[PDB]
Amino acid sequence: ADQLTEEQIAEFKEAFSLFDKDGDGTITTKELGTVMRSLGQNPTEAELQDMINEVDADGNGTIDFPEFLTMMARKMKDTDSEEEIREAFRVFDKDGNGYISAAELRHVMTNLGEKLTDEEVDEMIREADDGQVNYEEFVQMMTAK
Amino acid sequence: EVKSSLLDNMIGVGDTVLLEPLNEETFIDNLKKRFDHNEIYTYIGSVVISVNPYRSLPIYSPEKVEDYRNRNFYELSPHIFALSDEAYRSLRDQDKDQCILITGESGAGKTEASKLVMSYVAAVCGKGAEVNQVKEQLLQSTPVLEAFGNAKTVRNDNSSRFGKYMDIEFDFKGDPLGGVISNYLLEKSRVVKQPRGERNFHVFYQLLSGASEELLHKLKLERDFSRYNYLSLDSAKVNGVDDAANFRTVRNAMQIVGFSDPEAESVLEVVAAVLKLGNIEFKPESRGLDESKIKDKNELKEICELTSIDQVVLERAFSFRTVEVSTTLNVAQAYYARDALAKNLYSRLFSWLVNRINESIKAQTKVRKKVMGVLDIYGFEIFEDNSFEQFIINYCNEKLQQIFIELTLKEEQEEYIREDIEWTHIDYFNNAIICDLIENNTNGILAMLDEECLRPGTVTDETFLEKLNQVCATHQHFESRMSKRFLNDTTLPHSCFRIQHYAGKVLYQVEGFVDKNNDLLYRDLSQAMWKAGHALIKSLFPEGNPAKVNLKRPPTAGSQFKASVATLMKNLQTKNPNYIRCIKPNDKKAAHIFSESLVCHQIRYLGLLENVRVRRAGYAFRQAYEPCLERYKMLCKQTWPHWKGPARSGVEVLFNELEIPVEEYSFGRSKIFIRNPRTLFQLEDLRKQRLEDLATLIQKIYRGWKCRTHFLLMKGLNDIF
Repeated sequence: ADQLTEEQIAEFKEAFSLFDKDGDGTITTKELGTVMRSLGQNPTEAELQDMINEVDADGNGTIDFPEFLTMMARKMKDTDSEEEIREAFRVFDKDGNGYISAAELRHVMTNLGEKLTDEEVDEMIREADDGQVNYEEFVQMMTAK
Repeated sequence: EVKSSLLDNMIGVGDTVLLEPLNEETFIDNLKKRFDHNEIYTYIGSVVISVNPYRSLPIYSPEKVEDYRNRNFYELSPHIFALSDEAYRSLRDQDKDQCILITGESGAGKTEASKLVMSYVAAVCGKGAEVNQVKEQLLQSTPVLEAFGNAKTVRNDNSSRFGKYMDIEFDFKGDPLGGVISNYLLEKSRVVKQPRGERNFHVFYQLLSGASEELLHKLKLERDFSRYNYLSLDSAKVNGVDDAANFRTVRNAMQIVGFSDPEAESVLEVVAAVLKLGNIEFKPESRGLDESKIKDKNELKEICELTSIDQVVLERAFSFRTVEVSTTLNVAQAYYARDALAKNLYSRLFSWLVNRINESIKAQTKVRKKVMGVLDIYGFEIFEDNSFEQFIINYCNEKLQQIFIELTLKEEQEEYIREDIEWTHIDYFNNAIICDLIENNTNGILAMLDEECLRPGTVTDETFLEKLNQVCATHQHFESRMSKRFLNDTTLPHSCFRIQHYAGKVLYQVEGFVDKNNDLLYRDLSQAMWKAGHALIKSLFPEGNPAKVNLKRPPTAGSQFKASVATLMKNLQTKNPNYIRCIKPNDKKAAHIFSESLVCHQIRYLGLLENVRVRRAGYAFRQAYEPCLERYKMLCKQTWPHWKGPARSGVEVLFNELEIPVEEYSFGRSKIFIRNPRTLFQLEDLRKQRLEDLATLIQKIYRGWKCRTHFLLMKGLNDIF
């Protein structure tokens, strides 16, 4: 009725556990995007904030495992292509070379959408080598799988 | 290549053809909104509007001269480097000749625009150092041209009373050979008479002010403006003008331009003859039908000692006229000749000076040459008291605009046919009715003003105006006190007529039109001056050679211009034209002040809103199907990421997806046409909000990969079972 399967249910607790530290038995609000993303999920912080405002009317940040499960069951059908994320970069390219200016990346990733923080875009950069960045080499990197 | 657009980070609206609604309100408020963000350059199609910042702006960087290198207009924000680029590429690839026409009120930066056009060109033409061997002589020559061609009017303390052309000459490879300077349409009338509050040309006041008494005693002069008729008593010292200093700056500039001190000394002798030549008075001979006669011969004697001419021949010249015999001149006819000899000696010397500079940087070699030139003609003038002088400036601005509004309209109609798009007759303002009203050779003002000066009878200003009133009455662009508007305005007084220009109605005063139009240089004066001992004075008057045909002259003054404006429109047409509309935001030379009042006047003067209606021409936006898709394909989920190819049908199905009506656009054979900007701003807004979803996509995916990678690595290190 989730609708989900056990071998999945195997995969998720492994991840659920180590974020559940207290033994009080739940992950914090802020502990859901990092455990979502940790298993093949790429959710927008808006989607995450929606989820929070749904479960938590308890005035604290707590989530049970079945509601967790039923928070992970629809999102598998939420496919996200690669030629999309490839074009999303090409939109931000002065040329069509495939090399993106490291500044116009920091500018975009920090002025548009769900703004990334100063430390996010620095370490995103140091993972993407070298004044420029081969965003076509960065997408295979993040989408080889 | 590059995939940019001027619509990106657009402050206000860069190309005023995207203006909606198009009224003067929204126009002034857009060159103010931009101005406050230091965006002084704005486009009307291929035209740049330059509002003076009155400071240095960091947009004239070397990184720009390359950012704007070999790029179309829309590919980057508006900037004067986009006009200089079009010019250079057209010069370079088409072997065309380039004229750049700069129009506006003095102080608008027309001196600065031309310096930024030519300093771009030097940076990209490869042979920059050789180019700047020319921009420096043209600079060091400026203070002389100004002294002889600029003057203080009731609104500009340094206004240029002539048309200015300069160019730089390359060969058909790109190697620069030299330059030229041309002078146009000099206000010769200003020498002999000036209005009140205004001032004669600079060089007269610079000479008497800062010539050492020793130098004033070689020329029969004296430091006293109250002693000279061609100079004014009160209006002879200007705020923050040290003519003494300027004279040292004009004496230096000649030295470095290449004047032997004999040459220079013989130049300042002729400024001294002309100044003292207006001191000669005449009185009737024993006089109802009698003759004329000098009053005094002292100042005449000095002129002859100085000029080395023969008093007997000038005495006879100012009084008689040998033609066909030797008829004697009336007193009025004799003053008209003392003046005609003055202004036709100043102009001939100024034009002489210009061609003495060009000898320096004339292109030695006789090979074909391309031209990169700038024409800085003088701004429209609506004064409190408008006279004959302003008539020319405004008639010149009307010839140039009509030539431009039709060229611009011709080329837009020539594009709507390339793309199989229908034409819609633009109910615009045909400027030709005012030109015809003026320069017609039958019912013109010029012809009927000349025709009152050809009468031996007695003709004053009120007969010429009551001539206009008789024949110019029914011309809807001519209104006077007895001619006949249906608007509730106070009636016009006598001795004035008003006509409607493309820049608005201007009220002209008739006092002087007959005197300022008598430019009678009859041969007895050219001949008496060809008999001079002055190597210069005898060189300005070649018709004084008895050998040369005794034919005629330019019979009139308005005639002498209608021909001088004709040779300009005829030269300017043989060239590839681009235009810069230079604008002053404040009279007070202030950096960051913008007066909607003063700028709006210039919006009229420059005729800017007709340019927008003319260049809009129905459809205001057009873009080739390829970039129009690569830019907006991300708006429907059928073009993203591809395609639909090819582009015309991908764009078609894109618009029929955004539910935008079909009346709002049209399909050209290469470009898509959009009528109103309000659509293009809807597409460029959706794009702004779609890209906020592409960023969020990259952001959401980098966060997932960074956390999923941080987790498996971690739980791969669980090998501590």
